[PDB]
Amino acid sequence: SRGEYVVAKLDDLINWARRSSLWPMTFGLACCAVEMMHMAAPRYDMDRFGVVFRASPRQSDVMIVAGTLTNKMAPALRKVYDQMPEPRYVVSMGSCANGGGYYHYSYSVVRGCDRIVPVDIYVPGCPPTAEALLYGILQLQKKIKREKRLRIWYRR
Amino acid sequence: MFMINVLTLIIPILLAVAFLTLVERKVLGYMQFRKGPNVVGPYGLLQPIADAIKLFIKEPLRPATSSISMFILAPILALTLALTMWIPLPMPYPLINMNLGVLFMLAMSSLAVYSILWSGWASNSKYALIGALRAVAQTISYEVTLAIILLSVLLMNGSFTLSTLIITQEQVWLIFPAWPLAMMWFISTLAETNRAPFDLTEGESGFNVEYAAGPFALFFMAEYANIIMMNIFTTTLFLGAFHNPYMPELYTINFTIKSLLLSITFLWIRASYPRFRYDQLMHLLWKNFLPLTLALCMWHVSLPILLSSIPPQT
Amino acid sequence: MNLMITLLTNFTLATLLVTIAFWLPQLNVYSEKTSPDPMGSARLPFSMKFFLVAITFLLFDLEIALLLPLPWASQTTNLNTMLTMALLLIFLLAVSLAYEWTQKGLEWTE
Amino acid sequence: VKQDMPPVGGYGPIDYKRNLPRRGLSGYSMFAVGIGALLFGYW
Amino acid sequence: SDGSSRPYRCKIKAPGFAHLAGLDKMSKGHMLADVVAIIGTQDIVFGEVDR
Amino acid sequence: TYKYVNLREPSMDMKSVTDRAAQTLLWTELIRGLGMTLSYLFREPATINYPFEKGPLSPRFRGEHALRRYPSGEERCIACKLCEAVCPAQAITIEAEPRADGSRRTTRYDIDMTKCIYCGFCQEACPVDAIVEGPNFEFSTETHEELLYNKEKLLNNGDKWEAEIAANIQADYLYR
Ligand SMILES: CCCCCCCCCCCCCCCCCC(=O)OC[C@H](COP(=O)([O-])OCC[N+](C)(C)C)OC(=O)CCCCCCCCCCCCCCCCC
Ligand SMILES: CCCCCCCCCCCCCCCCCC(=O)OC[C@H](COP(=O)(O)OCCN)OC(=O)CCCCCCCCCCCCCCCCC
Ligand SMILES: CCCCCCCCCCCCCCCCCC(=O)OC[C@H](COP(=O)(O)OCCN)OC(=O)CCCCCCCCCCCCCCCCC
Ligand SMILES: CCCCCCCCCCCCCCCCCC(=O)OC[C@H](COP(=O)(O)OCCN)OC(=O)CCCCCCCCCCCCCCCCC
Ligand SMILES: CCCCCCCCCCC1=C(C)C(=O)C(OC)=C(OC)C1=O
Ligand code: SF4
Ligand code: SF4
Ligand code: SF4
Repeated sequence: SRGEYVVAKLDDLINWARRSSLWPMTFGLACCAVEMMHMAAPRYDMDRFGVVFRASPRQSDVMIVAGTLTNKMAPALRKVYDQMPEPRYVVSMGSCANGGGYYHYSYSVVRGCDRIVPVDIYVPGCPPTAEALLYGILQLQKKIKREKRLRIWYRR
Repeated sequence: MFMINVLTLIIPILLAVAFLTLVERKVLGYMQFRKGPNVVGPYGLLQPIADAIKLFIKEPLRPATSSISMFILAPILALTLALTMWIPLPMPYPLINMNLGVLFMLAMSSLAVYSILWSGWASNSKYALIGALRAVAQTISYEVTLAIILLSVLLMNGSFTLSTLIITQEQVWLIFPAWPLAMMWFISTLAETNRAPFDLTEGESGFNVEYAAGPFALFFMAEYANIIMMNIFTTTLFLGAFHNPYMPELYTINFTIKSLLLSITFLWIRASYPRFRYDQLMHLLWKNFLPLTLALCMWHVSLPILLSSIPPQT
Repeated sequence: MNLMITLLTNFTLATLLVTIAFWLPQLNVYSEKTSPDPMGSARLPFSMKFFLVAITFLLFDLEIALLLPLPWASQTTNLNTMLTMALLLIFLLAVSLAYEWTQKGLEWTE
Repeated sequence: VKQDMPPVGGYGPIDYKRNLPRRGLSGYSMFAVGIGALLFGYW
Repeated sequence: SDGSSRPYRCKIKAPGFAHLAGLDKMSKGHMLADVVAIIGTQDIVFGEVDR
Repeated sequence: TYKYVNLREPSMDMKSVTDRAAQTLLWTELIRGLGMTLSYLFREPATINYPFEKGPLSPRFRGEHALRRYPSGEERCIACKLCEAVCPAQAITIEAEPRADGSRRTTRYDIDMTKCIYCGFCQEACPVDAIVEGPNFEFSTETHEELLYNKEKLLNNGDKWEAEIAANIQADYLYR
């Protein structure tokens, strides 16, 4: 009918707006933050996708966890995650944030950042290249594109 | 009929602000050996629309504000004072022809700091209040040199009327007899709108940390409108154009080009230098700019008397 | 007449934009957040430096209010008197600045 | 044997010193330019 | 090394440890921005500091 | 053997003094910085058009892991457990048993891609070139469990990327 068409077009509009202006915050913990800085370099140019460089935590959309999440750092990570306005997304970069990586069996390393925050995109590597993090960002954009919030609201 | 004039003044201001955001992103990118946004639209022409919609569907922060009244009132004042400082601007004919338009602009610019003060006080954070107090002190301290420079420049004009400022520069540009005032005025307007290398609130808490994304966008839009307005005012003051009374489009195109070049110079400045410290810019103002501004003010009072060149009162 | 119409238009456009910026995510039903400055509960420390620069700005603003009618006053016939009074006023401005300078008034916010 | 080796004559020159062009006019020349601009404007 | 194929002890001495220790003496009588400049002028990577 | 950075005394004659004072009053070095940033504006940017243009790589590149086969269909891994012994992160789990025709083959070969540090020790400890680190790097997943590869996933990766892995090995095997 008409209402389903209207909510489908509005959903496409809001998903295009959200996926094309992803403002990231980056947790500069370890090596993978240096590789994030290298993706923000002129060669790969995160800004040209609408993805700004080092936005504020109070206005960012996607939060990137690039490095090792230790036991002394995890409550601060949760506190930063809780203050982000919705819609919020989390990208895990590298093995240390994915599952612990080299320091998985350590006494002071959280075995994956998914034990603290919900994670949408997992980027594998040690460090994953700037190409790989760019691919993960674009895959997150694809995930945002196929969201169906207004259709779900109309059907309920 | 007059509301058509008001609307065609105020809607292109918002359009120019959004495309100023796009232009600044692209120019900084091309100045940092990279590209700006070129994926969202053809050469990023759709970036401000997407960014505006995203910021207007963002979750609000919902702070524990000490006063919801001034929490509402601060963006109201910021946007109203950003939009109301365009009506005596000659383009080449001002929308509201004012006999004292220059001093009206000075009054509005002096009144503009209440948004910073109320945004700092409304947020419960004490560090936000301290940042707001420092920003207010810097703003008023540069209001001082704005007033002295404008007073000393106006002695070649003869009145406070903004339309006579075109008539004064009918022969030569006003940057030729008052270039030190032009340099000090440009730096003072750069520090007036809180721009680099004077944007201390981005360097190590802002005055609007607890504000929601929408009101933050409104504050930022007011700041960019202030930037464009100040550059147009500087162009009118020092780089006056040739105005044919039968073809106003000549003056409109000429000062549009000059003011766009001055705003691009603002963006050029913001990506070349490190930021100042607070005491360093206070030293630059109270101990470098102010004595030379006073000396040049005395010089430009006593000069037209000794040259038999008093400008006409009317 | 036209001026206050323009003022009302600017005020109502600003308040319309602020109302839409506030109350539009209010129609969203996102979530309820608990949320349980670097200083926790410290009192604001009173600094004499910020008050001193504020009062110095106020006094210089007053002498600016005195200096303002110079473009109109330059059209007088008594040009020697007006020139002498203008130079005396700006000299008093300079002397007040120099007294603030020498007695360490502009210190740590120079 | 084949290996990654430098050539027989070696490589070309590679700079490692500071290089600042020292361009523009003198202090007297720029002061004279500014004073001349002021005089033209006043005239 | 105790003679086996695995090390008995491996201490890593990093310069960032000593520089961050001296940061208190560096930043005495300075401002907050001078503190961040002092932190910058010591090449501090916290992977070598915390280890 | 050493040099004195910043030990240049300033000249005190009137020429140098007026040059420094003119530089102070007219802001010469600020104009220098502005002009050079302007010169850097008019250069072609170094940005490549991802995903339509890819950054350069080498045949030694270490990306996604794969299990290879002999050029007869038979797999190359003979369950010697050297790769899991040399793995610095203990990301490899191997279980073996003799299969139906008596060959020494693995029954379980798991690699944890969230534990692995992508160091390439396994592909150089393999005596038969069975385990390799292929050239693929764009394999981000939306779930943690999709990064826990079993034997079937690694064999599928080998069958998928053989036409490139064999060429990279042919290009690089004389340096080993
Ligand atoms: C609108 C038109 C365009 C304007 C210019 C726009 C492009 C240029 C932008 C430049 C860079 C801007 C970003 C940085 C801004 C902050 C830095 C800054 O401006 O610092 C100002 C600096 C600060 O000085 P300072 O801090 O270096 O001074 C040293 C002071 N101590 C030693 C105490 C530390 O300079 C000034 O304030 C000078 C202002 C202009 C002076 C003009 C003098 C005119 C000539 C008078 C006569 C001279 C001859 C002698 C007498 C003869 C009598 C007959
Ligand atoms: C003062 C001047 C101010 C100017 C401001 C604006 C500047 C930029 C102007 C626009 C520049 C070009 C934008 C092009 C957008 C993309 C158009 C397009 O082709 O979209 C295709 C897309 C998918 O189409 P589909 O049917 O799925 O494709 C399958 C067929 N093979 O279909 C869709 O996405 C749906 C349809 C989208 C149509 C978008 C059209 C452009 C919208 C511009 C908005 C602003 C317009 C100007 C407003 C001010 C002046 C009046
Ligand atoms: C009753 C019926 C109407 C109901 C309400 C709906 C109103 C109209 C809303 C806009 C049109 C709906 C469709 C939105 C886009 C859907 C199609 C789509 O996704 O197109 C994708 C395409 C770019 O493809 P992309 O995936 O980005 O690929 C990157 C390159 N490899 O994208 C493009 O090519 C560009 C897409 C542009 C979308 C339109 C332009 C922006 C919106 C303008 C109107 C709203 C805002 C007006 C201004 C507000 C103030 C800023
Ligand atoms: C928290 C509260 C809300 C905050 C946001 C809204 C208020 C603040 C932002 C707007 C500020 C508006 C300032 C209005 C006065 C500015 C001075 C002025 O009117 O100058 C223009 C003109 C004098 O120039 P002249 O050329 O001599 O006059 C024509 C001579 N042939 O004078 C005229 O043309 C006179 C015209 C008739 C008189 C007009 C009176 C206007 C209404 C009273 C003031 C309204 C603002 C009150 C609130 C102030 C701030 C709290
Ligand atoms: C009537 C409403 C018009 C739209 C609102 C103003 C234009 C949108 C500004 C968004 C924005 C952009 C593009 C932006 O690039 C940016 O980074 C510097 C911001 O500040 C963090 C912004 O707020
Ligand atoms: S995954 Fe590897 S590169 Fe990234 S932080 Fe951990 S050890 Fe460093
Ligand atoms: S690349 Fe290194 S860490 Fe990864 S599986 Fe092979 S030996 Fe283990
Ligand atoms: S080193 Fe090679 S042959 Fe040995 S168990 Fe590992 S993959 Fe199989």
